Amino acid sequence: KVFGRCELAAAMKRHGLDNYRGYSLGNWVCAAKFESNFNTQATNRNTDGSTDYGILQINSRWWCNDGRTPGSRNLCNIPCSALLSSDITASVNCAKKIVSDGNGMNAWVAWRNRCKGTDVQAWIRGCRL
Amino acid sequence: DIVLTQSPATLSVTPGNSVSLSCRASQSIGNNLHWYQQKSHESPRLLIKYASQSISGIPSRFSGSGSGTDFTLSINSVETEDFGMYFCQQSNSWPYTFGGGTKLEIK
Amino acid sequence: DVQLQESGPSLVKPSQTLSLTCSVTGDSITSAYWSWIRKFPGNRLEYMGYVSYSGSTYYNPSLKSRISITRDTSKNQYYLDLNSVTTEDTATYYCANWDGDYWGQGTLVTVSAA
Repeated sequence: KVFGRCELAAAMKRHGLDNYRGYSLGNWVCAAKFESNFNTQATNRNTDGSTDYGILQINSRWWCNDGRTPGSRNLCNIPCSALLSSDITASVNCAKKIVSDGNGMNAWVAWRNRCKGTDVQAWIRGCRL
Repeated sequence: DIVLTQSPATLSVTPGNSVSLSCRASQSIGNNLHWYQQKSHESPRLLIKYASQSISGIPSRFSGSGSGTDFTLSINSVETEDFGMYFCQQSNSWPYTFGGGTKLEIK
Repeated sequence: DVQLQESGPSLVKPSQTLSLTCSVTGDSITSAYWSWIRKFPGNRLEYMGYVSYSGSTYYNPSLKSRISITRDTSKNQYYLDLNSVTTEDTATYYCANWDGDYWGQGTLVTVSAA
């Protein structure tokens, strides 16, 4: 599914990401725009042997299990395939777990280079949510 | 901190009726409200996550709804295995907090 | 499958440090998210803190910095250290994973001048 911006904003807000552990809404929308261009089916093979799945590019070394990555820890107890869905629920549930660590949103490299220090609330402006 | 208030504090029910327990949050916490059951001489057991998400292995008669500040947990026809304490908790902010609990008892 | 278990003293003197251990079987404690919760007499539950994947920790400010949570990768246990206890620390302590789906059984720790 490739989500619209406003459409992603209102979905994420239904899924409880506005102000979750200190990150405002715009953070999440911006992250998804640079991490996967709002495409729920996006996948990226990493050089280390891991793959990044879905709209928030969740990594198979640490968070989900794709059955093909060496020191796989599966910290979100979920097959990676579950994050390639139009329903964002499992992606959000895992993302909520990832950000509850002291690194916060810094786990997401695109958000880190393109979102942190930017007016991230621009991403939810001009939307009915 | 986010204070979570539960009502009623006590609820008596004859097995087979339906019941719903509230949990109100002092601030909006989105969908970040979970529910637990605690029977006597036992550990709390996760029933519902993220306001309405079902959890594998727990009876389907339990269900939750709400968002923002108002959440409810419903029990379709209380079975006698259901009596005990019910607690809600939020994970939106740090410190995580629990509500005061509701006691569910045979009438 | 995951199994958790608390252990330690059931009786402590005021002002000492209460130390608790949680043994995990069925999964490496390394990297995972682990917590401690307590239930006071009168059913109040207090979330005490958690350790996470990077090793960062989050502690309830109600504990005013007398808490430490620590893990030892080789024995596959993680710990609770609570300094200067008082009678207000009397309670049932539980160990549990962050997700809330595996809890240990609990351990009553009473703080008394004895």
